[PDB]
Amino acid sequence: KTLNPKAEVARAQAALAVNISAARGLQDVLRTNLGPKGTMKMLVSGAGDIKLTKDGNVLLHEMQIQHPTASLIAKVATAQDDITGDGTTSNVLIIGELLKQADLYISEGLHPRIITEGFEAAKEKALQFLEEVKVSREMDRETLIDVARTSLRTKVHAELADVLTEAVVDSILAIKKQDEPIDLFMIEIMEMKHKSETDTSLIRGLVLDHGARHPDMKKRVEDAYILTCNVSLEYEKTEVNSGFFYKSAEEREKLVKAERKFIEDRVKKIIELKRKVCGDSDKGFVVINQKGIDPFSLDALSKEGIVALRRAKRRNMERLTLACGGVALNSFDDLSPDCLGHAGLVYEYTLGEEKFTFIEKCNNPRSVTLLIKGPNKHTLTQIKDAVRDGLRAVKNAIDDGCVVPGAGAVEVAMAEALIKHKPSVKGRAQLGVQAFADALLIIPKVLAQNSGFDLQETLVKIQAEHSESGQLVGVDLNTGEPMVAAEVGVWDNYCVKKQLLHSCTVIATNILLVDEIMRAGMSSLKG
Amino acid sequence: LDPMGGIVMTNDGNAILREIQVQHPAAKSMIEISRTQDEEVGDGTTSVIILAGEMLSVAEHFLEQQMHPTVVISAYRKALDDMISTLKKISIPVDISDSDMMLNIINSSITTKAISRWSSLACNIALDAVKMVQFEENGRKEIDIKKYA
Amino acid sequence: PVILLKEGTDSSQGIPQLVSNISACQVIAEAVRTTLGPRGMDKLIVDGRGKATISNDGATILKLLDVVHPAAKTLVDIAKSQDAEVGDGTTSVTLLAAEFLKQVKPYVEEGLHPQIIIRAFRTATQLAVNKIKEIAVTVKKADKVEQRKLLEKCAMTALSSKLISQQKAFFAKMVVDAVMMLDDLLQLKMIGIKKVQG
Amino acid sequence: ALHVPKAPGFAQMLKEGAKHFSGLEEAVYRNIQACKELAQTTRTAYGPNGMNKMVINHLEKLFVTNDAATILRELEVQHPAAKMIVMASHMQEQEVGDGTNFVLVFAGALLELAEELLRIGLSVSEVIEGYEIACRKAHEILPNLVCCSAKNLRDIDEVSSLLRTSIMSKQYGNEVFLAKLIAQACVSIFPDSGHFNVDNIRVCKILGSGISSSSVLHGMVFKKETEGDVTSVKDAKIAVYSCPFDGMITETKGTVLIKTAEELMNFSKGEENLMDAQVKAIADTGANVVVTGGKVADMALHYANKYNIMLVRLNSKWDLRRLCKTVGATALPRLTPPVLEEMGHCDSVYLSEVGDTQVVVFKHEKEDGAISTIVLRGSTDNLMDDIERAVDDGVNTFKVLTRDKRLVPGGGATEIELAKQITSYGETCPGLEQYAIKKFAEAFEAIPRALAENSGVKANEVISKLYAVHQEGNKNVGLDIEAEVPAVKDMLEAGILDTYLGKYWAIKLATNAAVTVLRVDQIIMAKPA
Amino acid sequence: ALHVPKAPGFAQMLKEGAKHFSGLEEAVYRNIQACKELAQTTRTAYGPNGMNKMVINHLEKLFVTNDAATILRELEVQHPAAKMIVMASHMQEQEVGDGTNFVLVFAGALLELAEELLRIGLSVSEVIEGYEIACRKAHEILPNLVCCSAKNLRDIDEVSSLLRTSIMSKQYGNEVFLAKLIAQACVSIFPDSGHFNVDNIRVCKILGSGISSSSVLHGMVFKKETEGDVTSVKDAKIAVYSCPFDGMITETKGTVLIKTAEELMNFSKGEENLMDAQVKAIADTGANVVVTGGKVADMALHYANKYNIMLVRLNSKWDLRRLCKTVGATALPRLTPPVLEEMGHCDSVYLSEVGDTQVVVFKHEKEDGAISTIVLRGSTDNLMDDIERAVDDGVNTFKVLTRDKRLVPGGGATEIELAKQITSYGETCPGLEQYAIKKFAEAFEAIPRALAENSGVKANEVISKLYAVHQEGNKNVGLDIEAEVPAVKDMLEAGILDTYLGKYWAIKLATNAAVTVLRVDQIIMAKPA
Ligand SMILES: Nc1ncnc2c1ncn2[C@@H]1O[C@H](COP(=O)(O)OP(=O)(O)O)[C@@H](O)[C@H]1O
Ligand SMILES: Nc1ncnc2c1ncn2[C@@H]1O[C@H](COP(=O)(O)OP(=O)(O)O)[C@@H](O)[C@H]1O
Ligand SMILES: Nc1ncnc2c1ncn2[C@@H]1O[C@H](COP(=O)(O)OP(=O)(O)O)[C@@H](O)[C@H]1O
Ligand SMILES: [Mg+2]
Ligand SMILES: [Mg+2]
Ligand SMILES: [Mg+2]
Ligand SMILES: [Mg+2]
Ligand SMILES: [Mg+2]
Repeated sequence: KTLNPKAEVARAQAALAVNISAARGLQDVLRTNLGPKGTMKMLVSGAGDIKLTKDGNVLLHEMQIQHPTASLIAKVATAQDDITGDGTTSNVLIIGELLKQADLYISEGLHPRIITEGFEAAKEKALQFLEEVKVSREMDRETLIDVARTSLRTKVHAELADVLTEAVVDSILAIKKQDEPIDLFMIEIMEMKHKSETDTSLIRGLVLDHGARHPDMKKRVEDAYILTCNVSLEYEKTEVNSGFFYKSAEEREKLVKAERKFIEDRVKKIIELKRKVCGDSDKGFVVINQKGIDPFSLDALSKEGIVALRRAKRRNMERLTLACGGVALNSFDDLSPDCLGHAGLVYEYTLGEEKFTFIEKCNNPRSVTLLIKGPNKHTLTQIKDAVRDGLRAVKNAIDDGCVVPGAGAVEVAMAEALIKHKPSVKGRAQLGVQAFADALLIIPKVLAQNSGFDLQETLVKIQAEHSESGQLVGVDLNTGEPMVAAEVGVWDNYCVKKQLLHSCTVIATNILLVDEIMRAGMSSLKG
Repeated sequence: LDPMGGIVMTNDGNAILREIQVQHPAAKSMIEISRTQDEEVGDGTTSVIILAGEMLSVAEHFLEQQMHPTVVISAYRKALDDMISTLKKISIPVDISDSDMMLNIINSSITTKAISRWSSLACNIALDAVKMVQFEENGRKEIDIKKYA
Repeated sequence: PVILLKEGTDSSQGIPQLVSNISACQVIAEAVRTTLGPRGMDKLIVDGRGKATISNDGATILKLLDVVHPAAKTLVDIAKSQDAEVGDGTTSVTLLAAEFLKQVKPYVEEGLHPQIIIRAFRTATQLAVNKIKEIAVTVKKADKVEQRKLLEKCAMTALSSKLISQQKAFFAKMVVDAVMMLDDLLQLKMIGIKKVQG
Repeated sequence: ALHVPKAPGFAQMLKEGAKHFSGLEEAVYRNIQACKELAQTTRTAYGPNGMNKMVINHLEKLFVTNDAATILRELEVQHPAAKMIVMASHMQEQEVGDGTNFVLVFAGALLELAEELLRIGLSVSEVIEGYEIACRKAHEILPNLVCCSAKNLRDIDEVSSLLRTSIMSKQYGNEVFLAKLIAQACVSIFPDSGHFNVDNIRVCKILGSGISSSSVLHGMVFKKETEGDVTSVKDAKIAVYSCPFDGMITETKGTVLIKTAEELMNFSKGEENLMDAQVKAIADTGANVVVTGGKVADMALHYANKYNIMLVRLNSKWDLRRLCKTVGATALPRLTPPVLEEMGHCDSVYLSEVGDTQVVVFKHEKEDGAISTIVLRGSTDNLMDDIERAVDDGVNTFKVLTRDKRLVPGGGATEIELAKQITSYGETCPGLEQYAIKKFAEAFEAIPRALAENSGVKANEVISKLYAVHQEGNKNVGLDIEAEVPAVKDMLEAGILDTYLGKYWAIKLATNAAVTVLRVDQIIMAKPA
Repeated sequence: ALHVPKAPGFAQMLKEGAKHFSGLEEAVYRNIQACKELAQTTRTAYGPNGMNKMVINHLEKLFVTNDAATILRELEVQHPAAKMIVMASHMQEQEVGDGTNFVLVFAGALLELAEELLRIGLSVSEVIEGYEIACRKAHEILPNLVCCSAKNLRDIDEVSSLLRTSIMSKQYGNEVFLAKLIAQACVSIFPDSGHFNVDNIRVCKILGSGISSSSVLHGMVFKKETEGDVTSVKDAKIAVYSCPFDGMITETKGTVLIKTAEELMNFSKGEENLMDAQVKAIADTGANVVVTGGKVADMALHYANKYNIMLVRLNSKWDLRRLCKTVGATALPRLTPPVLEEMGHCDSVYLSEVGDTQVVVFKHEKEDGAISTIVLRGSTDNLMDDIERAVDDGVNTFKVLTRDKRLVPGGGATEIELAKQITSYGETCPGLEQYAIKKFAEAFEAIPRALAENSGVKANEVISKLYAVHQEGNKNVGLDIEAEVPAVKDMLEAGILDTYLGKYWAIKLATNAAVTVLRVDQIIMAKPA
């Protein structure tokens, strides 16, 4: 204040109160999205774009809040989202509950170091319990189906959820190999604004966003070959600056006829290769080019019955090679017939102004394409986000050799273990262990509040049913009665929960140790 | 909070002082000497500032007693020489072939930061980095640059 | 934080403040420097209403100057005191003070104690007063016309560097007869001064 | 005075320019009221008795039409629910093209009923479930109401009797001639094996007399003129050339290099000789008219006029492809004369002038052909635009009927029968969805009420009479328009038919919009930019 | 960038314009720094060798004084930490009248020596307890260092020798004449049985020659004139009348009623006759001068001048009572002849002028009398004000000496002896109060250090020599002044004596102000009006 009069600095109590208020606000705001019985939010940008999503990360990024703690929470949520998959709202909920439980004991007159030590001990105990309670499975087709259904149940209704689950399972089984990790960047997500959303199916092949350009071309071929290349077929100029010099009109015409001979050689080579491969009027030939094609080459290809596609993406070079089985060559050196692909049905579709290209009927494809349909843009975005979340959950369940039951029995078991473990710890860490155990029980409280039942009575009944038994008694969302979680079909993940707990502990340790938010920067008010 | 729009959350003495805009020349000189100390050895950025502040605070008792600053500077230099002599005399050697001693030294040096619970691996990481950074080329020159790690 | 004194308070040290005071007092001496000897002139002061004030006496010039300096107001005070006491040498005291200040300026800038300078000034003033009282040269018994001659000579001497210097021998007898007929308590309010145009 | 502070949390971190609506009073009720106010605007313009609307946009343009799609597109509404309704209407128009105001009225009535359904105490999940059940039931009993079907699709006296019901709803009075013209234009361009294209209908606006002077054309027309001096040719062969009618040059920057007095004198002579040889070789193949798409030259035009060759220049890209597909010829990327396959199959090419507008008419003597052009006449631009929109709507209705030949009675009998069936079926459903089903059944009465209000008679008496007629034993009996008294009339005898697939898609989209709007309870917006 | 909010609790409801300093750094340290900055201002003007100060307030005045009380009064401080010291100095000046700069220096030294204790770890409670214990010890040892008492109080050769030390500290150089004048004025007004009043000394400022031309007057003076022509009066019989010298009328509004011409002709005659009779009856008692206190009349003045009666008019509501108490007369509210016991016997009442200013001198030939008046001569108003302040300080010192005839050795030996005794007593004090005792003992060294800094010698060497002299055996040895070499000199043989009760009260008030400042924790202010 004495050195910089235009600087705002806060002490320890003020900064702690501000952080606690921000955490409580972020917890109360993102609390109606936990569980499938939650509410749907509507976000409108500055340009007038309606977005109907249910993810916690998108809702936190599109909420218009300027705060350092809120920015850190948003960054942590984005990191969790793009590292694991599903676990954004629960992260903020547990962080806020832990901060509230810590402030409840700090305001009475305690030290943050003992609270941090107790939180670390409780996190270690919970990690040990989760590592000793996880059950091993073989992950068959029914397990992945149930996992995808449980992951997609909190997005749409029942029919769309099951359709997306089946589509994701089929795509994963199609892109499944015998070894090596599951490589992504293979399932193309194409959105079409026609028909309804109930007509979502999986296409065993690749769906392009552009079709042919020449009107005198074939539209439906029963049997054709796939040629993947990226050579240039346009009038390319030399690197060094050159110039033509003629004398009369005959020399000019000769130079014009001779300057278009480089692409003519490639056209003749392609024609000869097609005539050697096919021969009669029984098979077709599709040319997939990444660059543009001159109109002369297009007409020359259409004169023989060749459907060529120009201007393609770089990601389609690997998907076509993995699906059909061709060779993505760059030059026309060793043009062998074995470097081609096999097709089954090459037909296009017109949707007003845009054009599509569907490649179906394949032998053994390895990169499928999910077709998404929606009447609106927000619905398409929500379906795409749900499909991405389901794919991430399936990948996380496949990469791990264990399964964790959902509902809230794991949190109750962790709280019981922490309650049974606090008397074994010395010092003042018992209060921290109790706070960590009470903060972990916020998932069933929110799950029971959004359904329409009580909270304290439900928690008491769950604890009474779990203490007298030895099974994972979950929390039901239909009648409120305590039921089994690892018996109906509710599942979750292990690494995702571990990363969530680690991030929560790191955030709690970073917040409980910061008590000075000094701002001594340049205002930049010159001119 | 930097004027760019980020968040600077750390505990080092130089990372916090470099994000504070001041106008007094004394504060600028303090920031400069702190940055030079951080760029020289790397550690000990707050102790030097605290010692300089204490030495300048205990110097105002003599300035109000019609004392000339030349004698004060002479006494300061004579005390600095004696402190350097004492520090060189109380020097205790140590062997560089013992890995446990180096690990304990690194752990005692990093016991203040937030890695007090993970120094069991950071110490070995730093030891391996130091062992791999040291390289001997041609001649009797043994450089230890930090642009390769 | 909260300030100590009022925001807008001017402060100074010692040596620079004294130097500035001496430099400001040296300028006041230049205003009453030409009006002194018989060959000297007078000044003309104009107020904010448009009235000319022509006066050869330094007291009126210092009063019509309206000085706002805190150190330059000491000359006006001693000038008014001298005018109220005897009413004669109003500029000589200012010239002597300015000369003393200019003489002690190097002694002050060199590094001398002000108490020693004050003691030296007091001793010199006492010695000068004693010497003047010693060489006063007064009489005890004179003639009747000798007193009138001395009064006329004093009047002609006092009216030498004035505007009526060409007629100093005519007003001497007039003021002598006016003062001689002023009872015994010397009532200055009993003398009427009339001004008729023409 | 005491100033109340803000809530320490989301209220303080809400930032300026942003809003928040957490309660149902400032969100769901607000959206319902906004949708009701939006539907009340286009409610008077629904049936054939609906008036027009003069909408002026920001570009200082006039839009005096009757279709609700253009009106909704020319409103610029800054409301989320209204924007979703407009998007649903646009999707319905793109899918079918004949059901926007009906969907708007249905959604408005459904939201107005859901308002009181939530006010009395019912929740949103039960209401959504009941609405979905009622929609599924209506879609199940929908195919069980088909009473007519299209026999032939190439008959002039049969197609004109189907689209007349849809045309009369837009143009009341003069609709028989328009229906006959649309039927003739669709028959003249109808090929075989189905597959009807929508881009094979051209509209030409020529200012002249009225609607009685309109006529169809079995070809194409262009608003250009003849470059050469050739007037009209009888048996001419069209030779399309995509390249400009000029001498080809190099794509790379290059200049000529002449020498002494030999090349400087022979260059122009050789160029003229080559141009003359090319012009002679072009006309020696039997061609009479050359249609280009680029810039022409003076020497080439003179050489073409010397050998009597008609030159037609146009710059529209798609027009060249349309003219090629109409005559059967293709395009050429180089100045190459055709032999026998790339010739022209025209009939008569002449240049006329009607209404102080010189146009080139490409009349074809064949009754079939490829594409056609409907020359429209009128005195105002708004009337011409309305006639063009009505023709487009009729073409869309014909395409829908070709896609599905299932006809259902229109007017106001199908909706009443569906509502009665839903009310009779909903009485045997327990739980809390029975109220939602009964409300969904009551939402179908917003169409007969609006029709009776637009006709100029009472609505309750008409609804009661229709219900009594349906309960007596009749099904194909709806309301009357020409009758000044509130009575009923048979729909099968008059000839009131509508598309079944279009109405099904409209009901599906309306239900989707309803269940999408009735699912958001809080809106989070920011500041406009 | 990112902006931080406020504390949701007390900072939000703090209201703009106000301030809050709850921490010890932004409150206690700030007050300590403010007190140190205040003490560093009036530190060079403490001893006799200190310079003066010219302060100008907002009234465009001139105040060139030397006492710290006038400087603190003409400063307008906007800080409570310095306002407390200003109030303490004002209270000390009102109580004693010679201990403001000493109190300020003591408080500043105590705060400076307690700041380091609070920084190293000594709390406020232990520091306050140690300071109170040290103050009690100093107050207990203080009566043990007297060894000097005043004999007679009416001797002119003894009173001037005691106040010379206090006069020299304020007016260095010309002090013997001022001391003699103050002693003569106190002797001429000294009554019996004690009871010395401070309002019995009147100061008169007359712009004349130098300082040596001043003298004392046994009586009173007034800067007025004579209403009548009577000037030189030998045996004057003063008859003071509190009522105005005019015809008395009625308090209630009442007019005169006349009808016939006899009353109109005789009213003025009877009024003049009654006025002449009253004037003759007043002067028949032997009064030579009438001093009124209101408005005079023309007829009354003429009748008084006819019978040779001097008239003195003055209005001040205090000078009349002072003259009545001096001449020993009572005021009469009516125009009645006084009695013999209500007459004012004087000695010589004349009207003269000194320094071009007419004044009425009431000189009395009696050695005793009542009150006196000191006439000041000078050429500057600031010098006259300084002389008047020095005379007032000398009168206050004489009053203090009359109240308590106990003397203590001045200069700087008493403080050194007290500090040595406190250090010797605090050595056997266990606990944590020994540090506070040693710090309180170190605060007594601020007076000799300031004296050496004002004189122009080394303070450390002077302090060391004084400590060595005190440890040798001598106790009444201070610091020499008339020597450029830092040496020592005896205070009892020279005559540097100051009051004891005044110093005791000063130390008590300084300790009270110190503990009051130390007791302040947090600071809560508002907004200026
Ligand atoms: N069908 C279900 N039965 C029981 N519990 C469920 C069901 N669906 C979701 N949950 C619970 O709701 C919680 C929130 O899940 P969700 O919002 O989909 O992702 P996240 O766990 O990242 O918030 C999960 O912890 C899960 O245990
Ligand atoms: N000739 C007619 N007889 C009876 N009803 C008609 C007739 N023409 C149109 N209608 C009714 O008017 C309503 C409005 O139809 P229209 O304006 O063509 O499309 P939209 O239903 O999208 O407004 C239709 O539901 C139809 O039942
Ligand atoms: N002749 C002298 N020699 C040495 N010190 C003196 C002499 N006269 C006065 N002092 C010092 O001056 C101090 C008082 O000065 P002054 O400011 O006039 O009164 P106050 O006691 O109110 O501060 C005393 O403490 C005394 O020690
Ligand atoms: Mg989820
Ligand atoms: Mg360190
Ligand atoms: Mg003169
Ligand atoms: Mg319609
Ligand atoms: Mg004093």
